[PDB]
Amino acid sequence: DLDLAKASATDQLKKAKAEAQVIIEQANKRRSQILDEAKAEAEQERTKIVAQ
Amino acid sequence: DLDLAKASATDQLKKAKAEAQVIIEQANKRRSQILDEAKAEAEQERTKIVAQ
Amino acid sequence: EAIAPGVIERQSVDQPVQTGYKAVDSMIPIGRGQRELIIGDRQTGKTALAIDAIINQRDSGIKCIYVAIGQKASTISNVVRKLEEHGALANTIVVVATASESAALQYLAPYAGCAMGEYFRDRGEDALIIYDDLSKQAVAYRQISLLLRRPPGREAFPGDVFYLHSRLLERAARVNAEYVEAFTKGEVKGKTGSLTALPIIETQAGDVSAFVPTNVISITDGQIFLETNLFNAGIRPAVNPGISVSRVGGAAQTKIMKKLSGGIRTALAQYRELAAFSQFASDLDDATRKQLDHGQKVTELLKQKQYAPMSVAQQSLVLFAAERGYLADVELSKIGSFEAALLAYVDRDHAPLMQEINQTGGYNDEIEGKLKGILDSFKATQ
Amino acid sequence: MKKLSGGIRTALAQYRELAAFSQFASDLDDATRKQLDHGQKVTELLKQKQYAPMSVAQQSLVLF
Amino acid sequence: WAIHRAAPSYEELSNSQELLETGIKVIDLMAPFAKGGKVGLFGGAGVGKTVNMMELIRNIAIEHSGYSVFAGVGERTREGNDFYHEMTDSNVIDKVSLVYGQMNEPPGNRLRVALTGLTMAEKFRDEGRDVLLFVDNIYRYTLAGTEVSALLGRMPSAVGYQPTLAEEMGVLQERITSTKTGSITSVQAVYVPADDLTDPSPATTFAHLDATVVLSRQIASLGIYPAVDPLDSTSRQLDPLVVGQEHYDTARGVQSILQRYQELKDIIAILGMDELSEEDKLVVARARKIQRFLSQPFFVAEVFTGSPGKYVSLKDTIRGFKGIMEGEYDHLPEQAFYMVGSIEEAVEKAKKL
Amino acid sequence: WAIHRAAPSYEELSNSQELLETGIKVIDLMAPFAKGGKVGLFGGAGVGKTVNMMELIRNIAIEHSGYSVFAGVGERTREGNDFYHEMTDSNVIDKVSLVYGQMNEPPGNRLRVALTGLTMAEKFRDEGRDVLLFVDNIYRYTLAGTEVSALLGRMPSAVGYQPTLAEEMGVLQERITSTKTGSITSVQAVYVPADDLTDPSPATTFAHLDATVVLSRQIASLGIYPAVDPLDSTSR
Ligand SMILES: Nc1ncnc2c1ncn2[C@@H]1O[C@H](COP(=O)(O)OP(=O)(O)OP(=O)(O)O)[C@@H](O)[C@H]1O
Ligand SMILES: Nc1ncnc2c1ncn2[C@@H]1O[C@H](COP(=O)(O)OP(=O)(O)O)[C@@H](O)[C@H]1O
Ligand SMILES: Nc1ncnc2c1ncn2[C@@H]1O[C@H](COP(=O)(O)OP(=O)(O)O)[C@@H](O)[C@H]1O
Ligand SMILES: [Mg+2]
Ligand SMILES: [Mg+2]
Repeated sequence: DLDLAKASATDQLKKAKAEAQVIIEQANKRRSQILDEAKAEAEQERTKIVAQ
Repeated sequence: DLDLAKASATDQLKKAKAEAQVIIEQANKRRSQILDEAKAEAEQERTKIVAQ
Repeated sequence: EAIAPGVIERQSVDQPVQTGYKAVDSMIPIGRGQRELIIGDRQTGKTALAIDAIINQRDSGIKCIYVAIGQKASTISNVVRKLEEHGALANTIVVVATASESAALQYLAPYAGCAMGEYFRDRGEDALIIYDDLSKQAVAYRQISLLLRRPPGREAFPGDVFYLHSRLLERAARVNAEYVEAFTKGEVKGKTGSLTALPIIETQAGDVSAFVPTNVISITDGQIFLETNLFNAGIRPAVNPGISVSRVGGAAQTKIMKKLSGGIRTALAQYRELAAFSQFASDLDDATRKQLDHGQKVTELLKQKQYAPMSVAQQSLVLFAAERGYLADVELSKIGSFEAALLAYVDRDHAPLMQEINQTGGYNDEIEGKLKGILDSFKATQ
Repeated sequence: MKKLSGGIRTALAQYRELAAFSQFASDLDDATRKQLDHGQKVTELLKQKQYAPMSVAQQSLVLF
Repeated sequence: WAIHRAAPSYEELSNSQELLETGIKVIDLMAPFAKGGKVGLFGGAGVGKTVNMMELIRNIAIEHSGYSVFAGVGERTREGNDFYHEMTDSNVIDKVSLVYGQMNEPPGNRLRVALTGLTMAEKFRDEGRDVLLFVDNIYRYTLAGTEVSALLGRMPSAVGYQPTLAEEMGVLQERITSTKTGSITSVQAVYVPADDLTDPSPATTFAHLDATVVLSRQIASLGIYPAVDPLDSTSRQLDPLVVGQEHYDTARGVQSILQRYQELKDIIAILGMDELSEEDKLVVARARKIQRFLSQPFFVAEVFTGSPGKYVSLKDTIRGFKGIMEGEYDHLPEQAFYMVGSIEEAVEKAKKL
Repeated sequence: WAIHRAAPSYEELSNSQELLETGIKVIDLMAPFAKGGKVGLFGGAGVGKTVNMMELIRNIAIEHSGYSVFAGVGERTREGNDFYHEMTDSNVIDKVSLVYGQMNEPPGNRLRVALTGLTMAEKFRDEGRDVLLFVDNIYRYTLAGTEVSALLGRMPSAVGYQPTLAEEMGVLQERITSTKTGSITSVQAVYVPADDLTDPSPATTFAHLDATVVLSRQIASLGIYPAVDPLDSTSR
């Protein structure tokens, strides 16, 4: 079971490299679509102001 | 080494949640800057068309 | 001065009037032909809620009317400027009797407004009318009455201060198709007119057991009570459940909302006794942990910004999330982020179901299944 | 009745003077605890059902 | 017939202990009423004295053979229309007679519309029948007198009321009574202005009713419906010789507990609940359980809450309250009792939390 | 000018919502003044109400280019005299117009004196300026109205107050607004009877106030001036 310890030590660090990958990929996408909504809103509030 | 792998793995997720919320917060800051600037500059268009 | 339609000319109220607000569209539903008091203390968001109700009818074929009685003239100009800002003014009549004007004009202002609302009612259309302060009308009438030496009663109001508001608000009605035919000499067939009212009352120090607030609670079909403690704590709109009610109830909602909301207001009346009694400690700590989690994240959920109305589709899945227990997994500070994310998620992925619920009342076991499939695909990808 | 009722006024008077402690009664001393628990019994004694009147002998016997 | 009549002679009156069951826990535990008696529902604005009257209509006036009369004095026309269609869409309309003087109408109509309903009911009474008479708000009959009084040149009285308040009220309330030839059973909603039960108009009415059910806002705002206050409701019929020793004794024990709980609220509010004797905490727990169990889901309030209505028989409610008082449900949580039917439904709801 | 006048018509009001920069950090931060607003001043005594009034009278003359009017409605004569001296030796007296109808005067004087100051501020407004109007106690304006109403024999209203209470207040408070040509701001000392914020007179005045600055004995005992309390001071 020396190498069971080696197996777990490989696996959990692989999994860290995976989860701490997707967390950041996902937050980057959230930031992308938030800065999309920002334009969708800013360019729509302009119409309100010119109609006013 | 099994134990310290257990620890240093979850280290990465602890880091990852912080670096997720940091970029989300920055996305929202850039959002508010986009909105406030587009509003402030469209107000000039309104005022000039009216005064004209 | 007129007498409202009689008992046989009315019809039951069956059509929803969407304000923008999660709180009132789900706990205190309003229907076309209803009368629904907005009552609270001063600087509580009464006018905010009323003109946000006007602004929202901008695009649903309801004509709106706003009567300002005894208000400051600058505030009235500011309200008109905001109605014009959001494009609503083209659809509203504004009747104004400022704080300076003779007491007779303030006394008679809301009857002049109902006379203009009843034009649309009797022609088979729908209208919405807002009496900005029916406390100031009562004060102006008390003045007119004491100057004529009439013996006053409780709180020095005249004897017939009930009849004053009674003969006014009883004109907000829904009339059936035969009344519209008879009135209009047969021009209009098969349409029912209506006139919805939202009188506003002001209470000193949170007293809903005064003379005039209770005279009007007794004439309308419900009340929205805005409490200043909730309002100062940032809970806005400060709808106090357990004092606010809707006397027509679910019958005035869409089917989806009628199913999702249910007993939520009595749920929060429970919760607001229980959280004041258990000010020290708790029992079934796990059970009351997941209760005063949701019985508290509801209150965190129903707060909403001003001038941001959200359609019935958007309110419906939100009440699903809250009511079915999905928010037991979230800390209070996250709720607003959670909703802000969900309402964009469903504008990206499930884009057409929103269009589908906006048109119809839309409830099916198909819809509940699809509305769980909406939660899950998002809950796993915030 | 004049002889016997004279003790009831005093029982209930001392009770009214001690009644404020009923809610902390656990901390009280056994000297005053006996007065506080006597007043309650002479109060429970004066309860009576409707249409059931008592001849003076019965009242005197019970107050005794 | 002329709507102005003299009340029946003292020689003609009749007295009837025949208890009348209503499937409402609080009303027929605390304040049971009899066939041929008068009931009044006292309450401020918006506390539930019309929903209660419609549930009594449901529980009595559909399960009753004789005719029935409904007078709407100075109330909403919306609700008169809703009632007219609820009747007509269940074919009970053709045994109910309606009169309406709703709040739109000028003072004369609201002033005299009660005597019209009474005249119809008195005609049905004299034919030898037995009748139900429901009056939708009898307070509007005197308010319409206060409005007119000063113009009739009469000096004002205590709180601006007409000087003839007690006579105006008595000369009406006196002709609505059962008699040897036939009986009128009635329910009257009695509005209380500014929630003030000592106002002259409510105060002079309590003397004219046999069962008084006093609703309150400080209970409705807990979500506990029907919002009846058991320390203020009362009935002439609550005697051991009329309802039996066990019903009477249960009712008195319930009042005793709730009163002892009222006495503790100030010390609980100042010093918190931990200073209570070890048996006063038990009184508080049973009092709160009793306050919950007094709640019930009505069939007419489905529109408000979704939950379906319940009907609870008297035999089935005194048993449940005797149980809660004797301590045999101390292991259930409070919420197990809120808005259920009999006690078995509480024992069940506890399983599901 | 005649002291009785109509309020600015609806189409004369200024089509914008500006702020007045007083230059006092506490006020400008915690309770900004709207240009053309009403402001309550709930301080007691000993805290320096009158030195705050002088500070505003000065700043609105020097930093902006307005004038000021001080209407003393039914208050001690002694205070008025020592205020007139505290101003003359701080050189602000050259920038303020004073009108005084103190407690000693008959009711008719104490009733109208508020309108005299107001109609002088309206003259300064017509000249295009920004004005600042101080009313030394609005509660005494209400009470003078009640006295005169009783003299005329009209029936008593809610707590003894005149029947015309809200109209008598609105016809004053409504003449002081911003306008397309100028504006009148107002700082009004308020007094609450029996400390009851529900009494009809406070309740009627509070409907018209925009900001509200509360002075505190404590903040002065700390030697910190101005003694404005940031937690009770409020502005809408
Ligand atoms: N949903 C909301 N979120 C945040 N702020 C709000 C909301 N609704 C109202 N407010 C704020 O509350 C303040 C007072 O609201 P509002 O003037 O509508 O109350 P009001 O009852 O009209 O006061 P008054 O009775 O004196 O007219 C406003 O400045 C507004 O910005
Ligand atoms: N059994 C009940 N369950 C739920 N809500 C109830 C119940 N009884 C009354 N209510 C509430 O009481 C409110 C007051 O209505 P109503 O009885 O018409 O008052 P009023 O007696 O003044 O007419 C209703 O809108 C309803 O929501
Ligand atoms: N801004 C300030 N700077 C220095 N001292 C001040 C200031 N404000 C108030 N004080 C002190 O407090 C006193 C307040 O007196 P005064 O202005 O007459 O108040 P009031 O008129 O309300 O009695 C001043 O005389 C001074 O001692
Ligand atoms: Mg308002
Ligand atoms: Mg009713």
